[PDB]
Amino acid sequence: DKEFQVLFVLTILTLISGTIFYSTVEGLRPIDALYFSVVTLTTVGYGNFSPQTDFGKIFTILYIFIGIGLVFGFIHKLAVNVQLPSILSNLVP
Amino acid sequence: DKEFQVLFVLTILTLISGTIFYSTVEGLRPIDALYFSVVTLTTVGYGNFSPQTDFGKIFTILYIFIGIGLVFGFIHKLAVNVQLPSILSNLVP
Amino acid sequence: DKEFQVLFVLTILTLISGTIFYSTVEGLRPIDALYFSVVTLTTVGYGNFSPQTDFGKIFTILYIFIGIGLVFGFIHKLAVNVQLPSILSNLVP
Amino acid sequence: DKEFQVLFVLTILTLISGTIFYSTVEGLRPIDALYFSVVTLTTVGYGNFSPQTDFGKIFTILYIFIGIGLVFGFIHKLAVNVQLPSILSNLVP
Ligand SMILES: [K+]
Ligand SMILES: [K+]
Ligand SMILES: [K+]
Ligand SMILES: [K+]
Ligand SMILES: [K+]
Repeated sequence: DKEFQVLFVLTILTLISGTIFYSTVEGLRPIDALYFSVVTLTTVGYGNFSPQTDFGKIFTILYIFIGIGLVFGFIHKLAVNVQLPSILSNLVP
Repeated sequence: DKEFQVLFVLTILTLISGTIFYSTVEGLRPIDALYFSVVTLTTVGYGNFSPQTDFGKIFTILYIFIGIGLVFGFIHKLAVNVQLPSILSNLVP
Repeated sequence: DKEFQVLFVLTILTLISGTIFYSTVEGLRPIDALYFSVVTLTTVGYGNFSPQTDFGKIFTILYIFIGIGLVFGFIHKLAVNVQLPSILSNLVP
Repeated sequence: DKEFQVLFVLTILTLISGTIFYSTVEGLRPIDALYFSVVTLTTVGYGNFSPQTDFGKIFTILYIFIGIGLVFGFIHKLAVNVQLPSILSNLVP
């Protein structure tokens, strides 16, 4: 419980940072910077944008190595400690 | 057995939702909306399309966090509890 | 040992199938069809091509669910049962 | 500790190799070759570039199978043995 809360806050902050950077350095709209941050950390990849500035490319490299771990951690616990029980409870005859 | 069935149905529903949304909000053909939903949740990424509407971008963000977990769960059990035995049985001298 | 060999052959066959399909249905060169098959199953994603035919889009969907599992299995054992020992042996004072 | 150091050096070398290849064979700038190497091994995918030469496509295929394992290994230990403790220490009442 408190674990998922911590991972949630950590993820929120990680995304906020991405939103602020890509909207300031790469000139994206707040919503687009968020989207790029999300698809990047989850490794989906954005097909409509790639960092154009060397500053953006360097940041993304570091942003990736530092973000993917905690992002998938959240996704992990989000599924295991939240998504799993809900479906099991719905099954119970 | 019953586990893979549950994960299969859950995945089917998850994809159906994606197909309906992207074909209604993003104006994709049913088959293309399905494809985008699949390549997104499996993190492959679609190189020929990205949500153009802010509504589409927001949904995708949430769709990703909620879908990736169960999708890879299915892929996991699909491989372990289905793909693995089949190949082992084929090996048996 | 024999495990990595099995996973290797399985992966080879999986890629061969992809190479033959994408070069026949999507009209790609043999090398490009292979590349697309590789970047898709490893979830990297191809930024220069997406299936144009409905036949190609349907196949890719199934190809993804069936391929990712064994591909990452190979990558897993390739790293653990092959890449890991080699680096450890190189460390030994 | 010494484990993360080994995985770090291994990753650095893996990326250096990618940077040198893509800047020599694919004619990318050093920073862009590095970026492509990073987004590829982490499976994010690059939406602004794909190998144009058959030499580049073949190398990438092998580069992927050999790199993803150690890259995610680093990301794994980077998160578990470095990122995890730091956040836990920050929590302690
Ligand atoms: K990707
Ligand atoms: K892509
Ligand atoms: K991926
Ligand atoms: K991608
Ligand atoms: K493109």
